[PDB]
Amino acid sequence: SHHWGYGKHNGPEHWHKDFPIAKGERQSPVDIDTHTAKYDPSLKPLSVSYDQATSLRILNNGHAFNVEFDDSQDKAVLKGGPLDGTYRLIQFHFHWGSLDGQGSEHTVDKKKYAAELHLVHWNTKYGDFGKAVQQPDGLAVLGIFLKVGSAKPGLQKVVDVLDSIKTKGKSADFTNFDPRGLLPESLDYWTYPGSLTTPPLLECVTWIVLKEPISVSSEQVLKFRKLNFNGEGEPEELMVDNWRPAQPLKNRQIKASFK
Ligand SMILES: NS(=O)(=O)c1ccc(C(=O)N2CCNC[C@H]2Cc2ccccc2)cc1
Ligand SMILES: [Zn+2]
Repeated sequence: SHHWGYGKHNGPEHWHKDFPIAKGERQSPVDIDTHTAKYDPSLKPLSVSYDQATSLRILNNGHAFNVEFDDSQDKAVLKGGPLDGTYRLIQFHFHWGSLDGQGSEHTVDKKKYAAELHLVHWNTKYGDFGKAVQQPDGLAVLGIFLKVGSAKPGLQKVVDVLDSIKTKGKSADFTNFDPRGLLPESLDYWTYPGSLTTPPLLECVTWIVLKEPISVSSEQVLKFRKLNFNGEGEPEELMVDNWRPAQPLKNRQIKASFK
């Protein structure tokens, strides 16, 4: 069953055949032209409240790995910035490259980073994640670039469990992980209305992309690249280059929180 992925035969240039919204008016990711983005002095500071976050599990889903959270209560929430109301953290995942020069989905003045972290949150006025993805303001995804340099100490607990979820469908218990250890110092951001960056490509996301990248070590990102897209006992296909390239901005303005 020829399903979507990141290969020559099923990659992003093919997705529009099953998911015609792939060619829609508010697709993600996009290039962030830093000179064209306008400072919006009316944006509020972001509020990232992750002190009571409850991580549960880590899953290799065949496209990335997800660190999943208990989102049955307001434990880890994103508020403020461009957002109206309360968005609950459900999971985070990454997109990364085969080489340090590529891997991010968003670009900054056409610069590709080695990877991009997505902290996915849903608007609690819609009651569940599945209902939120049907709404134009359903999700808020906090995007953080990764560059290769110094290790990120707060990432290592993730890196060290990846050996236990090498292949598609594998999960492992992943309790007491603190996603505050993945944040940069500054919460300066760009924001624009967009989409999921994988099928079904629904146009339900407020994107909030932090200016300041986090640094990870070469050894940390090499461990991402040992994961597999394939199931156990299938021919090995390394989980690399699981990123969608930049899509046309169309009738959108990227707003900056900062001068
Ligand atoms: N890269 S992204 O943050 O836009 C993002 C976030 C979540 C999802 C997601 O998990 N989806 C999309 C919404 N329906 C459920 C599920 C389906 C899915 C499962 C695994 C991989 C990709 C998509 C996909 C992309
Ligand atoms: Zn993502």
